[PDB]
Amino acid sequence: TLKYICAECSSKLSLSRTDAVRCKDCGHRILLKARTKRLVQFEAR
Amino acid sequence: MIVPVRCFSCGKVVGDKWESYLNLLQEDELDEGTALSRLGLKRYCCRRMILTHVDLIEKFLRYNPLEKR
Amino acid sequence: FEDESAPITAEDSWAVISAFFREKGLVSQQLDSFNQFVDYTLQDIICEDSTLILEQLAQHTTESDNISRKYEISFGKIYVTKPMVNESDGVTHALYPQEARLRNLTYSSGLFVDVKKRTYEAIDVPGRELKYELIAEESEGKVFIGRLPIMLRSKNCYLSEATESDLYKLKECP
Ligand SMILES: [Zn+2]
Ligand SMILES: [Zn+2]
Repeated sequence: TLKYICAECSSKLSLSRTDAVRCKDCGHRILLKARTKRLVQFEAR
Repeated sequence: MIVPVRCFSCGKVVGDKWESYLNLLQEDELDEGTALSRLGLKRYCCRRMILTHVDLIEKFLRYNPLEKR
Repeated sequence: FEDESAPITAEDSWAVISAFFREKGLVSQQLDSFNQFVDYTLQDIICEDSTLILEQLAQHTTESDNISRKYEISFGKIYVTKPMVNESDGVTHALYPQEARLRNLTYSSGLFVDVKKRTYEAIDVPGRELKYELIAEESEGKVFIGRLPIMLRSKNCYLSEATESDLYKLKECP
């Protein structure tokens, strides 16, 4: 499903809607959504 | 943050003279003026670019990465 | 120089100023005031007054039940803990400032006090003075009376004793 990263483990966690928002390695409750896969375009100017 | 690539005023490339500057200040025990003159920065526009730079990137690098692979 | 008692120039005043700012800092008044409040003022506020006496007179219509009660409650020492957070599931864990900032919590520590539940009685003999003696219910046992917000870097904060590396580890700017 959609991926997230723990705030203090950098561990990748795929979670669904029914899942409780926690880290499965340390129990931390702050999660950061993963980087998008679609390309990003920047003007070097 | 990190050393600017080019001098704002004239455009001389000064981004490759930072580590050499730190080495001259550390290894050779040169003062700032002689070190700047040794790197070829003769206009004071470039001398203020290198002389007044504050390298904040190190402080940022002290924190642990958010996404570690 | 060589003379220990040589007079100082105007440049050494900056050494003295550097010493002052090394010891004190720039926000020393805030932390000093809060440390004084937590260390001494809370105890004074708790101990001063805070002795609820309730003298329940006999109100005896008949002489068979002529006994007067007196229930009183006082407060002893106060205990202030380190900042901790109560969770939805009831699990309490230590709370750090760069968690309360993100999760919109309050960086506060619980307060506990030693209640002292005393009481007296008196054999209500009319005319004779109402002598109030002990009924052996000299009871009392900390109770959670609230939470005090803690300022950062104060003596009761997780960052008071933190070093530079520890501050970097806890995602705190030195
Ligand atoms: Zn974790
Ligand atoms: Zn220039």
